[PDB]
Amino acid sequence: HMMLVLITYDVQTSSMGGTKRLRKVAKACQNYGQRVQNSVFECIVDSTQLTSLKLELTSLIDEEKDSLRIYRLNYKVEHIGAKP
Amino acid sequence: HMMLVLITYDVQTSSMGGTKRLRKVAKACQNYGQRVQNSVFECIVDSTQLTSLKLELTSLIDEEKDSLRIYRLNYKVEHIGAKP
Repeated sequence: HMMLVLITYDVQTSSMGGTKRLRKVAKACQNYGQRVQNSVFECIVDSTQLTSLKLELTSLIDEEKDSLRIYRLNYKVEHIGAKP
Repeated sequence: HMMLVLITYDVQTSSMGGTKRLRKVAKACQNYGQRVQNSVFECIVDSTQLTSLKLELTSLIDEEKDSLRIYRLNYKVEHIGAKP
């Protein structure tokens, strides 16, 4: 019952506050997984971990300016361009 | 044989060139699907369309500065925060 979960975080980093929110979101997601691009994370989590992480993420983002999408994927992925 | 495909584009928009590359990538992906966040796209494509789109995307990005990931998902997704 472990799941691959993809988290995509849309935040304006032109501001120092949006910069800090990304750093906080990255730190939260990296407890459960990997930062694969600047604001994209791949976490392998069970249901309890996903509930905990979603709750934490909800407290970290600006729900009026940012958005976060969570994709639930026993799971193909291609990478083109620079390695991060 | 239609597939849901998620495309995540990592580009520095602080520069006008990176700004333009995002606009070009968005226009390419929007021929096959939807811009769901600033640099995230959901496209429903067959194999031929995916080959064409991947080839086009390869010509549009800066392969030394940007990165693009392509996730192949008969396919759950949650959205938190602002609606784009």
